[PDB]
Amino acid sequence: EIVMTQSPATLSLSPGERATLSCRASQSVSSYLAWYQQKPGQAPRLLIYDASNRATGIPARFSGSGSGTDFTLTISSLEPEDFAVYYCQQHSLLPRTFGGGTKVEIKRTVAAPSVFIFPPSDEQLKSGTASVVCLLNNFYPREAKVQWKVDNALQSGNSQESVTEQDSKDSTYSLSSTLTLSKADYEKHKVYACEVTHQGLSSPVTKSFNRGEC
Amino acid sequence: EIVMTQSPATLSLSPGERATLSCRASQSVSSYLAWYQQKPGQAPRLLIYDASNRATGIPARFSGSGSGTDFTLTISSLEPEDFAVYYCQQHSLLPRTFGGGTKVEIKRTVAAPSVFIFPPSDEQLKSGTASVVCLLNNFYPREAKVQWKVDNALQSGNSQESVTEQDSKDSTYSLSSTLTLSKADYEKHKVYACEVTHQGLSSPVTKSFNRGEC
Repeated sequence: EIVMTQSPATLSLSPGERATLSCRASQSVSSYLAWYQQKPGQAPRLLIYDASNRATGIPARFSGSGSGTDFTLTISSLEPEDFAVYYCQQHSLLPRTFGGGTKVEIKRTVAAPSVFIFPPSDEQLKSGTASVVCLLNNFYPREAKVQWKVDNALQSGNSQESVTEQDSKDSTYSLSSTLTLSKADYEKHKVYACEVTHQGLSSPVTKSFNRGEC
Repeated sequence: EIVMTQSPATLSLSPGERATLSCRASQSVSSYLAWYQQKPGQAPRLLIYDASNRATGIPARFSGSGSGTDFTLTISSLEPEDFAVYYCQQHSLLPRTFGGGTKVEIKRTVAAPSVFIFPPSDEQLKSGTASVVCLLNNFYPREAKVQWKVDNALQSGNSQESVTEQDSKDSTYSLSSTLTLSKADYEKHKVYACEVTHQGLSSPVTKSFNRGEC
């Protein structure tokens, strides 16, 4: 059970020069591991098969080194179709541990989320529930906060968030914490504010409404 | 202190024939009392000075009889300018008791109030109070009810009503119970219904809204 530690946790790079990646082993694998291309929603694909040697139709730019503890994966000529979660994985020891995950993002600039809270529908009040949805939209990076305020009461646990993938078009993100409440706790209050703290935001943006306003 | 009891309390007559009125004494006044024409918002005017004899410019139609306990006042040729509160008043005994009041209305037909509840303003919520105003409008007669419902709670005492005079034009009426509440008791509820029961109404009409709807 040799722990494989990938030294870049994630990476963001606007498409360009060498974007070399790293994975370390807990022991001496000695050039007996492989590199992988798990694309989002896809089957993984072999990049490097034994610490180098550029497996079977890999285009021009995906060398790597190692031998035998801390291994490298050189993304030299970035080619932005290659934005995928990458994986070192030892093989010549059982059981066969994978790496951690090497989500390669894009580094445009830090942008502000266009924050949009949404009341639950009256159809949801016909369902006897209430889910307040606070948008974040068209921003960078994912490093955000949502602090729900229920007549200005800092609440969580009733709220499930939702992270879009990074867009191919504008490299942005979109969040939605979903403050799912009962209808009874919904009727107890009106001021439903959503304190959103993001780096592109200068302030913790509190997007609010009143129960029955919109 | 001879009690003067006017036998018609009020009267309603679409303009026409003899509209004779009555007042009774507790003792024998013996033709020593007078008839009066307190118009709305006006000074009273003498109609008959001693049980008959048609005082000093009274037009053609305002005779009366008596002598000496139960006296009459004949409005024979109605002339609808004469719609005023009328008064017997003894004089030849001290103290000089008046009658009860003889509001002469018009008898068009029984009509239904056009009922319109009104939320308090948010400016009233800026004042820290709340007064819910439920209209009645363009009806006949004044015999109406208002039953306030605060998330359907039959309330009163927080409500002051307001009776228009009978119109010269369409002989109608208009009411407004004013459910004056605190802002705190206002915020406790939404369903602000106004059960209006009138004769022109076939049903007890409950005009409602929700706090924050309109």
